[PDB]
Amino acid sequence: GTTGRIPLWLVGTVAGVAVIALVGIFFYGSYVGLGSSL
Amino acid sequence: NRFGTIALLAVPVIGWVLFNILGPLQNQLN
Amino acid sequence: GATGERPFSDILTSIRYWVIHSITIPSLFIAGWLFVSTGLAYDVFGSPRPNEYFTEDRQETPLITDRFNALEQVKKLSEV
Amino acid sequence: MEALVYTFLLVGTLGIIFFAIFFREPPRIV
Amino acid sequence: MEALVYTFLLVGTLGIIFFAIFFREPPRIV
Amino acid sequence: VNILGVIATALFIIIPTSFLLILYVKTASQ
Amino acid sequence: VNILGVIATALFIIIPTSFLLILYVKTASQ
Amino acid sequence: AKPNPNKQSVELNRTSLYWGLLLIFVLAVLFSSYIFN
Amino acid sequence: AKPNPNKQSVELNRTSLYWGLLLIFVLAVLFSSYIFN
Amino acid sequence: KIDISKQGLNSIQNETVKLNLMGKSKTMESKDWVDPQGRKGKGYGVYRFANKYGANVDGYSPIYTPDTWSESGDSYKLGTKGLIAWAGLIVVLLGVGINLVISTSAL
Amino acid sequence: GLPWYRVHTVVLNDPGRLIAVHLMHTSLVSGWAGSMAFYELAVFDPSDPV
Amino acid sequence: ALLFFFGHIWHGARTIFRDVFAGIDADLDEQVEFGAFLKLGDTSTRRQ
Amino acid sequence: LVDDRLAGEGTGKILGINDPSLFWAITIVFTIVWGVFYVSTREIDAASDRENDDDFGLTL
Amino acid sequence: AYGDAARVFAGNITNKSGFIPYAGEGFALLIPSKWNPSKEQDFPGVVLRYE
Amino acid sequence: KSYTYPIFTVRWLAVHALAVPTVFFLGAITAMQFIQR
Amino acid sequence: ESTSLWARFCEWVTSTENRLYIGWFGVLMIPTLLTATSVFIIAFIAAPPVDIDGIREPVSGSLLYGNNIITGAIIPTSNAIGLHFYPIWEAASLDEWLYNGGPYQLIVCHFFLGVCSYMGREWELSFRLGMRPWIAVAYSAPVAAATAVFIIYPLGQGSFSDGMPLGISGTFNFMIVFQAEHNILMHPFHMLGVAGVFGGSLFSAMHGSLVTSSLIRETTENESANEGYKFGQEEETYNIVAAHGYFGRLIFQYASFNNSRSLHFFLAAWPVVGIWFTALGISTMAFNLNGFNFNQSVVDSQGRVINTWADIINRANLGMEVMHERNAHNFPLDLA
Amino acid sequence: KRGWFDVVDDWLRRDRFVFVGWSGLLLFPTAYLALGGWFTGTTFVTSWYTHGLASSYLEGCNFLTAAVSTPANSMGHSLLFLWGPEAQGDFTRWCQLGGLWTFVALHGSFSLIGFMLRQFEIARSVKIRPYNAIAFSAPISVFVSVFLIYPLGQSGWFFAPSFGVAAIFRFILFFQGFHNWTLNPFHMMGVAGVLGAALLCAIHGATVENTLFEDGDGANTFRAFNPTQAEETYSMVTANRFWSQIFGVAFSNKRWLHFFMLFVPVTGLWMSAIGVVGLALNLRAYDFVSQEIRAAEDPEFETFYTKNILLNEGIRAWMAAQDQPHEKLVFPEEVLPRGNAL
Amino acid sequence: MLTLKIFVYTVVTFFVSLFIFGFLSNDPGRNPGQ
Ligand code: CLA
Ligand code: CLA
Ligand code: CLA
Ligand SMILES: CCCCCCCCCCCCCCCCCC(=O)OC[C@H](CO[C@@H]1O[C@H](CO)[C@H](O)[C@H](O)[C@H]1O)OC(=O)CCCCCCCCCCCCCCCCC
Ligand SMILES: CCCCCCCCCCCCCCCC(=O)OC[C@H](COP(=O)(O)OC[C@@H](O)CO)OC(=O)CCCCCCCCCCCCCCC
Ligand SMILES: CCCCCCCCCCCCCCCCCC(=O)OC[C@H](COP(=O)(O)O)OC(=O)CCCCCCCCCCCCCCCCC
Ligand SMILES: CCCCCCCCCCCCCCCCCC(=O)OC[C@H](COP(=O)(O)O)OC(=O)CCCCCCCCCCCCCCCCC
Ligand SMILES: CC1=C(/C=C/C(C)=C/C=C/C(C)=C/C=C/C=C(C)/C=C/C=C(C)/C=C/C2=C(C)CCCC2(C)C)C(C)(C)CCC1
Ligand SMILES: CC1=C(/C=C/C(C)=C/C=C/C(C)=C/C=C/C=C(C)/C=C/C=C(C)/C=C/C2=C(C)CCCC2(C)C)C(C)(C)CCC1
Ligand SMILES: CC1=C(/C=C/C(C)=C/C=C/C(C)=C/C=C/C=C(C)/C=C/C=C(C)/C=C/C2=C(C)CCCC2(C)C)C(C)(C)CCC1
Ligand code: OEX
Ligand SMILES: [Fe+2]
Repeated sequence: GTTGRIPLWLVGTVAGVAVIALVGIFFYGSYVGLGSSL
Repeated sequence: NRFGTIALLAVPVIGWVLFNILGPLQNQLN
Repeated sequence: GATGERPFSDILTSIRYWVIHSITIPSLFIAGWLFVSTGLAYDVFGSPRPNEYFTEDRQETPLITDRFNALEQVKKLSEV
Repeated sequence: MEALVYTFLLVGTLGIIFFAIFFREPPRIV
Repeated sequence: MEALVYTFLLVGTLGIIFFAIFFREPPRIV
Repeated sequence: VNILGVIATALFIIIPTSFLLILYVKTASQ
Repeated sequence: VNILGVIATALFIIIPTSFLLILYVKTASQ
Repeated sequence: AKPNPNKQSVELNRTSLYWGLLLIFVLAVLFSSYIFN
Repeated sequence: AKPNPNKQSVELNRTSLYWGLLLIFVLAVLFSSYIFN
Repeated sequence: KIDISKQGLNSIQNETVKLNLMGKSKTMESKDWVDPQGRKGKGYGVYRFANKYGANVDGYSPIYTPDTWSESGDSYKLGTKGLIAWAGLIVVLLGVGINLVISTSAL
Repeated sequence: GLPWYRVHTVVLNDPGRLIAVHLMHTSLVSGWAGSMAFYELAVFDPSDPV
Repeated sequence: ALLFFFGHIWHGARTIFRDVFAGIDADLDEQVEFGAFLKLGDTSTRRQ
Repeated sequence: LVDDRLAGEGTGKILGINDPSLFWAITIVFTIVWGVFYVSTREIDAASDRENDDDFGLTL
Repeated sequence: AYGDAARVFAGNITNKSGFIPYAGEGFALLIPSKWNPSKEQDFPGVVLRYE
Repeated sequence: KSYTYPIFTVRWLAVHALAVPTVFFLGAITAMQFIQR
Repeated sequence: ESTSLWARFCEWVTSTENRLYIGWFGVLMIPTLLTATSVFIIAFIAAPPVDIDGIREPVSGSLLYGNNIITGAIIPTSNAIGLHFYPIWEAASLDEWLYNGGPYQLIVCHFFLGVCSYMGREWELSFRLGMRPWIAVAYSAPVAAATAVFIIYPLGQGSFSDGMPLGISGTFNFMIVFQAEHNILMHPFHMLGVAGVFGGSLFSAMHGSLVTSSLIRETTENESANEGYKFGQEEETYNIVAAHGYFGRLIFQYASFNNSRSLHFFLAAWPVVGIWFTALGISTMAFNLNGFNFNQSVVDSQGRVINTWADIINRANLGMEVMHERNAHNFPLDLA
Repeated sequence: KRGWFDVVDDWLRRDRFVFVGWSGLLLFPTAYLALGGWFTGTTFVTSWYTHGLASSYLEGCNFLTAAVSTPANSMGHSLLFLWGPEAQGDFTRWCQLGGLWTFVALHGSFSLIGFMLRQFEIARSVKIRPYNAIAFSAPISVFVSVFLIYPLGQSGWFFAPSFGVAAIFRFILFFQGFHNWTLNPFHMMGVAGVLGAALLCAIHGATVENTLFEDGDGANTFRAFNPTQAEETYSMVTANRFWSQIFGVAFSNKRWLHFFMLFVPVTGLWMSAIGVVGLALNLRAYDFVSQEIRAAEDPEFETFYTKNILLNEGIRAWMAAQDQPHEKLVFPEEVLPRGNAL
Repeated sequence: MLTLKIFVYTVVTFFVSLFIFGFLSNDPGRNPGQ
């Protein structure tokens, strides 16, 4: 039906961006909210 | 009801996976 | 060589794989978010909400002293 | 404390005597 | 009394090191 | 300071040293 | 009683004994 | 009766002698300091 | 340079070992009794 | 001992990448080859004992063999209708998820 | 030759000498028991058991 | 007790692995090839 | 004062020289070593079987 | 169970004055929130102590 | 040649038993960041 | 044939036939190391008490003054001196020199120069033998660690008295006071260093066991396999393929190392980077950039404090902080 | 293969991406349960009722301060089953009482047993020697002595390490303050073993990588190797000469080299384990009696050992109140040891 | 004390000059390469 595959470098780039965004969210949540000392 | 909401969320995922994979799964079983 | 399974490079670059897994992973993420936000996490594992650390009865830290009446003691300490 | 040393010395000498008697190099006629 | 023992132990260790360095069994290529 | 440490240290130094020396001299002679 | 007699007795017993044992084990191996 | 057929000869080379002497003397250092108290 | 031509090998038999051990232990008996005081 | 043609590296479009994966390089076997810093080659190539042992470590245990890839998987069987159904489902699920996240929170 | 940590393997396939070495070990253990009992008897003070 | 646990482990390993106490066989490459036999170490199941 | 000392620490002297004797020692030793090296640097170069032209040295 | 939802996406802090009011037997005062009750009675007539 | 592979294997279960709870817990932890004390 | 005096001296110094290589870095290394060794031994055996805190409270560290090996040390220089250069000729007498802590500074300076020259000489012999010159780069990690604990920390704290003593109990005291003042256990660089040493031990044991498990049979059962290996032999003595197969069935195929060169590079790289980062952490903490401070971080709705393991660690730090120097403080803040 | 055992062994010991084996039945369930218990305890379960702290992400803790906490000291050495006479089948109250710690520890020990068994089985299937399985005895002994034997000789599980980062740091600081663990010769041997193992790893990697052979024309030397080759890839003679002229001694036996590499850390860890076993009964090498007597008689005698003693005293006095809530220690501010102005 | 300073200065400058003028004496040419 739909011939073709997805580039492995594209997959890696998207996965890396996702994990970096997750870590950034974790740090932001460390700076505000629960366990933020204020 | 709180767990029922999560189960109802999970039902269409199982439905979609079964819809997309039933053929090759049956082929592998035989 | 190969032990008789589909190569990971072949699977990860498949339209079928990314069509199936464009639903499952976000579904699990939303399920975890709803588990936390609906208050289920507090109730299932018995963790104190920020307003339930100290009650009007006792204003100090809890202390369990009896080994065989530990269930009743922790039931009394957790009373809101 | 010294009695232990005296007894150890005497026992060691007696053990040396026993070993010399019963574990000697046997003479051999050429 | 114990200072003599400490110094003797250290000197003996250093002498062992010196002998190990300068009186080693020489490697030989087969 | 325990004055019984001198004899313990001397024995621990000497007995294994003598055992190793016996073995090495026998091997070198062989 | 001189408590320094124990170490002297131990050394006098052990060192010549170890020397003799080294020599005899080497000879018996040879 | 006949000589024992399980006869073996031990051996120890100079490297092993040096290692054993070093081990003995280092252990002596440490535990003599701890035993003299 | 060339190997030393004055190489000799020491020896000691069981009789000599027994005599040496006996001498050492008898001297130890006598002079230990005298040194302990 | 090792046959390079049987290592499953024949289905790669890029010739340079293909040569890299087998641990081979035609340029380096030339006696006049000079690397970036300016050192002449001795004719060994990538591996000195390439003829004795068949191939290199790269040609011995590859980790990217398109030949062994499944014949299926490069084309979606469900076609365009399956993709349209997937798009509808993902839009619906995203809307439901954002609605549930907003509702269960404190606005 | 045998390394210093393999010396006692000569009696692995010798039942008689295995019995001999086990007997020697038993003799040493019994001797330790007797000597320790005598040494403790020589220094014990039974004057006050309270 | 701890030292004798180590002793038990050592002696069990020595008695089970007795034939390779001096070293492994000279040619041991066909049996340790990934995906050469269906069963690990069995030469009668050569497939996949 | 009770005793005497050099009294030079924490001052900021050039190479720590408070007396000309230190300067003389440094200069004499350096000059001796330099002269010994200077006599032999011609012979040392000739061991490479090459002349010290503009292309001399370890080059890549 | 309790059924209380977590305060997700809440923009208000319950207490931010740094003080906790106290109502005693004939007196009242604002106790700092970072302090804890104590069981020490150093002076005669101690009826309250926080550290 | 044609290569056909099974979909569900032991490796499938091994991967998923560690992947599914990981994503669930990551979602829960992400939700945890926006709770106000 | 060499003729000049300097040519002959250079040929002897750069000779590869010496029992121990001298080189041009060894020319600097040998006298400095010998000086430091002599002073260290003499001070460790018979040195008088040293006033370390500058409060006229001498501390004994010598064997002749009632100490054992575990307790003996070389007391750092006096706090009154600070970072000032204190050579032996700047003292009125040797009695005054030994009272203020001169031998520590002497040994520290000579040891620093000696270890730098040792790394240089490692490179030099690598060059002379026809090798690749990075064993010296490996040594830079312990060199940096020693420099950080002996030079950089006193440099940033303003005194050699805050330096690490040349002893065992002194080392433990240094560690405890460092924890009380900088919270080193919470520093990511110290965590990386701990990971480095733990992983180094893990991988050393793993490699040794895997190599020892794949030895090819060349002996009998009455002799060791070390006798099965012959020095200078050309053939490999163990089965890399067998070891890789075992490890790849232990975890999974693509986790083991099929390349011996790559495996040995990984072995070299892990602990070196770990120690580099831990030394950088010590040097950074010298300039008062401490570890994570999660004290009173968890707070409930009404504002009260909920304690944590970090708070228990803080209580321990407070315990070991008010006692690290009893009489050396007149003011509430330890700003140094 | 016709019998039940034969067919089960055929399936279990199959060539697969993940090897299961007969030991998998013991390893995989217990290891999975231990990992899941740790993750669940660090994410959701608290420590308010058993320790008085917060040890979860739900309560506002990061990766460093989150842990699975030990039970209260009142529970003694109870195994704290889900069905035991304390939790009595209540899951939430079992989690609140600290039963997840014993769950994780008891499943982790059996997972370690299963992992050594798996090492043995895989070694026997490939027909090699079980030295890797022998090497795991040191980590297993460390885990057994630290997490089981030490708490079993104390008041209860309360004094065991808690599965977390800051919890382990508190455990280390407690061991320093109360036991003087740094002054233990067995711990000194353990430290020497660990540091020597790191030294050996780094030096062997560097020496092998810097004595390679020219088997290619490229500057990237990783591609000049083949695992099935016969000749060694580096110059043992050159390495031996370099280290003989630099250090004084050097290896001339590859087998001895690698056995020493295996031998050092295992011995270090075993010695530390023996030390902790001894410390379980408060048999601590805490003080030198001669030094204490001399310092008591002479108010001028001071060494670093006395300063360490004072530091330990301060640590104990200032940590006791909060680290041990069961003792109910109320300390007036004027009895805590303190220095001048600090 | 000044005599000790002079002696130490002489020794240090001797060794440092040896180091400098030895590394200046065609050091890169002392290698086994062809
Ligand atoms: C720490 C791990 C450990 C390891 C890796 C080994 C390894 C080995 N053992 Mg040893 N052993 C151990 C501990 C261990 N043992 C313990 C604790 C004992 C009890 C004293 C023994 C007693 C023992 C005997 C009697 C024998 C061996 C032998 C062997 C060899 C293979 C046979 C074997 O697999 O037995 C199986 C070993 C097991 C530990 C696996 C069983 C798992 C148990 C049953 C878990 C069940 C869980 C439990 C019931 C749950 C509830 C408990 C709760 C209430 C606390 C091999 C050297 C055999 C041999 O060949 O020697 C030459 C043999 O004769 N072992
Ligand atoms: C794979 C092996 C395995 C092993 C060895 C263990 C081991 C352990 N578990 Mg875990 N567990 C496992 C898998 C395993 N678990 C699984 C799959 C689950 C499901 C999620 C759990 C869930 C779990 C829970 C909920 C708990 C444990 C706990 C424990 C302990 C149980 C104590 C006990 O009394 O056992 C039972 C005793 C035995 C000796 C059983 C052996 C009896 C033999 C087989 C005789 C059979 C005879 C019988 C009369 C007839 C039955 C046959 C018939 C019915 C068909 C022990 C350390 C406890 C814990 O850690 O507390 C802190 C606990 O609370 N486990
Ligand atoms: C139950 C008794 C026991 C017995 C009969 C054996 C028997 C044997 N062992 Mg095993 N072993 C045991 C327990 C036992 N072991 C324990 C507890 C451990 C762990 C520490 C080991 C670890 C072990 C190793 C690592 C090795 C053996 C080997 C051997 C063989 C030769 C031993 C040798 O020649 O030593 C000769 C010993 C010496 C010359 C001097 C050793 C002196 C030690 C270090 C201390 C002095 C001991 C003291 C006087 C008495 C101990 C008190 C007592 C409470 C233990 C022999 C079959 C060897 C092998 O497998 O051969 C193929 C070998 O390599 N064993
Ligand atoms: C600059 C030329 C370099 C040429 C090549 C040199 C190669 C290396 C040779 C060996 C070097 C190390 C050993 C040196 C020992 C003798 C020096 C000594 O101990 O002096 C110690 C003496 C101490 O002098 C003290 O002075 C006191 C009063 O101030 C008192 O008088 C004391 O009695 C007296 O001892 O200090 C000096 O001599 C000062 C040296 C100043 C050097 C300035 C160099 C400027 C140019 C280089 C700039 C960069 C330098 C590096 C910076 C970054 C470093 C990370
Ligand atoms: C100018 C030089 C500058 C640096 C000088 C360095 C000096 C130190 C050298 C020590 C050599 C001792 C080796 C003994 C044993 C010996 O003879 O080694 C020699 C040994 C020989 O190996 P082979 O391959 O020949 O062995 C063959 C097998 O059959 C052996 O059974 O090589 C090694 O094991 C290297 C590891 C040495 C590790 C030593 C580390 C330091 C020891 C601790 C020092 C304590 C000091 C206490 C002071 C109070
Ligand atoms: C009071 C305290 C008691 C406990 C402490 C005891 C301390 C001493 C420990 C050693 C005891 C004797 C060890 C003998 C070792 C050789 C084994 C042997 O004889 O094999 C027979 C051996 C059998 O082997 P075969 O020849 O291969 O059949 O017979 C021989 O002829 C072998 C050659 C050696 C013979 C003995 C040489 C002299 C040994 C030392 C004599 C003195 C020993 C100490 C006496 C006093 C003890 C308190
Ligand atoms: C505190 C100090 C107090 C005074 C000294 C107390 C006693 C200290 C030990 C005295 C004996 C020293 C070794 C005697 C034999 C040396 C043989 C030799 O080198 O060449 C002859 C020997 C003659 O054979 P040839 O060259 O073939 O003719 O030469 C060798 O190379 C023989 C092979 C063995 C080499 C030495 C083996 C290990 C010896 C002990 C090492 C540890 C010593 C610890 C003490 C050091 C000093 C403090
Ligand atoms: C693939 C891959 C990967 C990756 C990942 C990632 C995650 C990435 C990312 C990436 C990225 C993410 C990138 C980016 C970039 C960017 C850029 C480069 C930018 C720039 C910009 C600019 C330059 C700007 C400018 C301006 C200004 C200044 C003003 C105004 C205007 C403007 C804005 C224009 C990994 C590691 C996984 C693995 C391997 C493979
Ligand atoms: C001939 C005879 C006789 C006699 C006999 C006798 C007199 C015997 C004796 C015997 C003895 C008298 C023996 C003894 C033995 C002993 C021993 C065998 C010991 C051992 C010990 C040990 C082994 C120790 C160890 C150690 C140390 C050193 C320290 C700490 C740790 C430990 C504990 C490990 C009679 C007439 C009766 C009859 C007839 C015959
Ligand atoms: C308790 C219990 C149980 C069990 C359970 C389970 C089994 C669970 C599991 C669970 C799980 C299985 C979980 C998991 C989780 C995970 C996570 C949470 C993760 C995270 C991660 C992260 C955060 C990452 C990070 C990173 C990045 C991003 C970068 C690089 C580095 C790293 C990788 C670190 C049962 C019911 C049976 C019974 C009762 C009790
Ligand atoms: O000196 Mn040695 O440790 Ca440096 O911080 Mn301030 O000063 Mn004293 O206190 Mn903390
Ligand atoms: Fe290696």
